[PDB]
Amino acid sequence: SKYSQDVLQLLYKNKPNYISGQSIAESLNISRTAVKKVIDQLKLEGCKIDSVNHKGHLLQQLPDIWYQGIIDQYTKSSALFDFSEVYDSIDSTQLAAKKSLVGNQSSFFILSDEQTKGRGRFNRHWSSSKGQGLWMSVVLRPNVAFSMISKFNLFIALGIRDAIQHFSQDEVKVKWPNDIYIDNGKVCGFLTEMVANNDGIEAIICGIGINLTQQLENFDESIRHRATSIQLHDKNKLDRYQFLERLLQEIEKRYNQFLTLPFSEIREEYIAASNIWNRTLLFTENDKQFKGQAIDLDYDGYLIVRDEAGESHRLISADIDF
Amino acid sequence: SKYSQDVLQLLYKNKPNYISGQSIAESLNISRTAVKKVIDQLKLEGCKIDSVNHKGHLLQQLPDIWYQGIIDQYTKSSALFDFSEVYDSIDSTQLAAKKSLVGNQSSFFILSDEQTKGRGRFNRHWSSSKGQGLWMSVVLRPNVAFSMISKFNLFIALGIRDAIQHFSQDEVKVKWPNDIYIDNGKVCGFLTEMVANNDGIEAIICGIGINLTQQLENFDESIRHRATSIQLHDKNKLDRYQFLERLLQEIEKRYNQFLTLPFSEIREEYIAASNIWNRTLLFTENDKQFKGQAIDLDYDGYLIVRDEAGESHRLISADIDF
Ligand SMILES: CC1(C)O[C@@H]2[C@H](O1)[C@@H](Cn1cc(CCCCC[C@@H]3SC[C@@H]4NC(=O)N[C@@H]43)nn1)O[C@H]2n1cnc2c(N)ncnc21
Ligand SMILES: CC1(C)O[C@@H]2[C@H](O1)[C@@H](Cn1cc(CCCCC[C@@H]3SC[C@@H]4NC(=O)N[C@@H]43)nn1)O[C@H]2n1cnc2c(N)ncnc21
Repeated sequence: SKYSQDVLQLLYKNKPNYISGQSIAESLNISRTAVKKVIDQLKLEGCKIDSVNHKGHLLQQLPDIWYQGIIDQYTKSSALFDFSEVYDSIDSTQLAAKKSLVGNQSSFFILSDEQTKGRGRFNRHWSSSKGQGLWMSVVLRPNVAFSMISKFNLFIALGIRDAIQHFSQDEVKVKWPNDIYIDNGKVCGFLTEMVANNDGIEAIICGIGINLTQQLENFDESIRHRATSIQLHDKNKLDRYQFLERLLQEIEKRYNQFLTLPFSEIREEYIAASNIWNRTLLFTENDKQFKGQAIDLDYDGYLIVRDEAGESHRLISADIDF
Repeated sequence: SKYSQDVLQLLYKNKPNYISGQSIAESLNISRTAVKKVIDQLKLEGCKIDSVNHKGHLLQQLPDIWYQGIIDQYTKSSALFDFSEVYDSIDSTQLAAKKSLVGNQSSFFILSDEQTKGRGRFNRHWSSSKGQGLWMSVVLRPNVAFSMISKFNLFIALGIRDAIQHFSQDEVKVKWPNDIYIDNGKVCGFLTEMVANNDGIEAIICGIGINLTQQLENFDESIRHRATSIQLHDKNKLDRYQFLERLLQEIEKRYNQFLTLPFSEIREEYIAASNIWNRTLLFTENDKQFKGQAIDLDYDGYLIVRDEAGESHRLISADIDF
């Protein structure tokens, strides 16, 4: 109902204590019996709320659905982010962010449980299953020249990798410049875009898709052999909210480093986290394709590639298959 | 009415011949007497339409108002532009374009007779009086790296300058990298922004404001001594549509050169059109300000400045006062 979110928010705010129907009823100035029905509704949706006579209700576990009410709590207590928008289903969080950023200087993120028209790089299809991953776009407002986009994209990589890492028992790796892998599985794709002019960046929009809970069974058959979810490498249930909390924390951390450090400072780390070394890489550039090795990431984020013909290239970007 | 535009369009399409009320009435399948009223309306709005018994109506001269109906004709017959949007008044054509470009690959422009929140560079106020200038934003779709924005901005300068030139008896000059002057008067401001990522440009949005018909009397008093309209340097009435036609033609011309030439090819021309030479220039950069001379524009669009302290700078952009 009109108050589902408000109740949820109250439940979350009051953890680890119980609050009474009465008490919520007074908060929202609605009837006790309306609260009982809104709670029955949340339980039905898959909220695990323990209800005890006299004591009240304790939110124990949220389902794999994003609730604005709860996310409102993450923006309230955050320094970086002014607000968020949360959807059950949308064409793409990236389109939404590009639209919402116009005309303001807010920093915000957009979450949606599903995307019907999720796109990655080169307008390639990104699979966004209802309930199974974090499909998000982050808009930030770094006061910097437009050529700093590349640098943004390297720092953020490590933010995302650290967040996924905390939750997988297996080894998590960055595939420069835009993917996160767990062994052979792509567990995350991200894409950093900007609105900018000669004088600087108007906004960074970083779209980030991370598979949380798919079983291989759930991945379209063409991608199954190279995809993975965070769940498939975690012994415990993966809690999307718990993960979202770590992710925002690392995004913020790397954003501050982005703002205050040159790339050289994280280069080694980025290196030791990358999974593109000692192996043949396939490169696409328009029509052409060629094989190559990654020799090094220079102090400026460019990949140094020695191609199959023996020639060296220094690239700011590429699409690499393995 | 519902059909104002349709009638206007028909009037325009049929020039230099007359068409009858009857004939329009059949085109739109509406009544003759409705046509007579829609025509009376257009006349009232300031359309100069000659009406002769038996013969019909001839559109002779449009007022200083943009009509979608007529602009629809400019996009129909154009190779570059998929559509346009036309408004009487809007916050900013630039905000509108940034919003309309999301989710498609259309090329289009937006015209509005007035802007209530017109912005230039650094979010500085741009004065957009109803009826007095061309306030436009152009969205194009060049398939190129994001660093090519600067180059875009130089080519387009010359497009705009050539279009204004054709109409002023006086000498029209580019003030690198974003202004067009007639002697001491800023006659146009433009601003080239982009949506882009590491892989390239998603869209160029070029906002372009050109003063057409202000008398000095009409300019807010702070800018009066350094502003000007195209009218104030044209012996003939300045026809906004006639000008819009030249402007689109030159935008297209320079866009094709942008796509196919390096900067070196237009450099000399850009040079001989620039008005920043042999004079002291004031530069702002964040907090700092300093004086300097423009020595040269290198083959890559960067300004070579020797500052007042004798030091050389190579800049991709700057804000210069005189
Ligand atoms: C043949 C292969 C290897 O299989 C596909 C495809 O090639 C490749 C195409 N591509 C371009 C990019 C760049 C990163 C995109 C970020 C998406 C986020 S979601 C929130 C935000 N909203 C939005 O619209 N976009 C962002 N990544 N992938 O990915 C694989 N692929 C597609 N879906 C998935 C998936 N769910 N999991 C793993 N791999 C996938
Ligand atoms: C003190 C001084 C010198 O007086 C002001 C101010 O400093 C300076 C501030 N600025 C930043 C930029 C960059 C170019 C802007 C392009 C506008 C187009 S309109 C269609 C599109 N929609 C949109 O929102 N923007 C674009 N130019 N000027 O301009 C002067 N100024 C303001 N208005 C005018 C004017 N009408 N005519 C001449 N000078 C003006």
